[PDB]
Parts: sequence; structure tokens; C-alpha cells
Amino acid sequence: AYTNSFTRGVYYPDKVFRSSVLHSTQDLFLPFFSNVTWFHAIHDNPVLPFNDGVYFASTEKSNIIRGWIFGTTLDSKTQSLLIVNNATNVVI
Amino acid sequence: AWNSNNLDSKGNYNYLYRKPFERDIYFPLQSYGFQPTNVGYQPYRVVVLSFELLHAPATVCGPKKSTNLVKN
Ligand SMILES: *[C@@H]1O[C@H](CO)[C@@H](O[C@@H]2O[C@H](CO)[C@@H](O)[C@H](O)[C@H]2NC(C)=O)[C@H](O)[C@H]1NC(C)=O
Ligand SMILES: *[C@@H]1O[C@H](CO)[C@@H](O)[C@H](O)[C@H]1NC(C)=O
Ligand SMILES: *[C@@H]1O[C@H](CO)[C@@H](O)[C@H](O)[C@H]1NC(C)=O
Repeated sequence: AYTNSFTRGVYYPDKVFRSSVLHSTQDLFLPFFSNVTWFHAIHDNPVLPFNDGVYFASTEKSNIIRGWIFGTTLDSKTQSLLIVNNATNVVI
Repeated sequence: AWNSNNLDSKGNYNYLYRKPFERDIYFPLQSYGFQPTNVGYQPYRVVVLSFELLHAPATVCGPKKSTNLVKN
């Protein structure tokens, strides 16, 4: 399944304050109006590629989505990042 | 970097060798065997200190000491 990303995934490129200015920068961004892939809890979390990087989102209220997993092979034969967001905290 | 023939020679065979800051685990595997008898042949210890001069908060600083702040 797919939908339009519109403007999403703009982020502060560097930790510098600037104001009233049109700063120009070369970096990894989610391209404007690009298709996102969309997924559901009805019997859907296979190993995606990560490419140059991932924008992610969820629309929520249940808070059933509680983390992310990353690497090359994800099978102990390399170190694998686990992120959790349980109860109140990001935990890594 | 500094000579370590006094520590890292016996011989010492543990020193296997093979993008910026790449790490990796026919193949290019080769190793030393350092003996104190080895002079450019001797083991040298190295530390490369790389300094992250990004715009983020500072966290390693030199032995300097602050003044009071002065304004206007
Ligand atoms: C980072 O990971 C990629 C794969 O996730 C590595 O590139 C692949 O390396 C295997 C053998 O290790 C090859 O069979 C593939 O053909 C390679 N793929 C590509 C796209 O080149 C890459 O070497 C890894 N780099 C580091 C520093 O770990
Ligand atoms: C985006 O998704 C639509 C269907 O929702 C498809 O027709 C279109 O080709 C897709 N475009 C890209 C760039 O993935
Ligand atoms: C989240 O999980 C960690 C262990 O993974 C635990 O220490 C912690 O109490 C949990 N709750 C919060 C609010 O972090």
C-alpha cells in the first residue's frame, strides 16, 4: 500500500540557531511528494531495506508500536540497534 | 605514537592486519610475530585522538578555568 508524503521529514540539519533566513543545505532528506509505503497490524513487519536512511511515522493512540530494529543481517552475527519507547521513555 | 618493543614483543603474534575509519571482520589476513630482537621492525603503540569540532554541546575541554561573566 502507498500514499503521498507531501512535505514530511524536514529536520534541523545542524545544532545552530538561525533566524529570519533562507539557509541552503545539501543532506539526506525525504524527497517532496514521494510515495511512502504503508503497513498494518492485521497479520506486517518484514525486514525492509534502510537505503540512505528512513523517514518513519505512525498514527497512534493505542501505543502498540514500541520500537525499531536495524543492521545488515539482524541475526547476532553483527551488532544490532534496538530502540524502545516503553511507558514514558526512549530506551536504547 | 611510541615504541612498545619492551611490552609488545616476546614473539607476539596477536597483531593481525589486512573508506575513512572502516573496520572489517583468498582473504587479505596477515600477522606480525614481534620479538625484542626486531628497529623499524619493532612494535609501536599509537593513539589517534580525533576531535569532534561540531556545533553540538562541548564535553571534553582543556584544563582552563572560568571567570565570572561580564555584560554590556
Ligand atoms: C556494510 O554492509 C554492506 C551490506 O549490508 C556491505 O556490502 C556488501 O558486502 C557483502 C560481503 O560482505 C557483499 O556480498 C555485497 O555485494 C556488498 N554489497 C554492496 C552494496 O556493496 C558493506 O561492505 C558493509 N561495510 C562495512 C564497513 O561493514
Ligand atoms: C505511488 O503510488 C501509486 C499508487 O498509490 C502509484 O500509481 C505510483 O506509480 C507510485 N509512484 C512511485 C514513485 O512510487
Ligand atoms: C522501559 O524498559 C526498561 C528496560 O528495557 C526498564 O528499565 C524501564 O523501567 C521501562 N520503563 C520506562 C519508563 O523506561
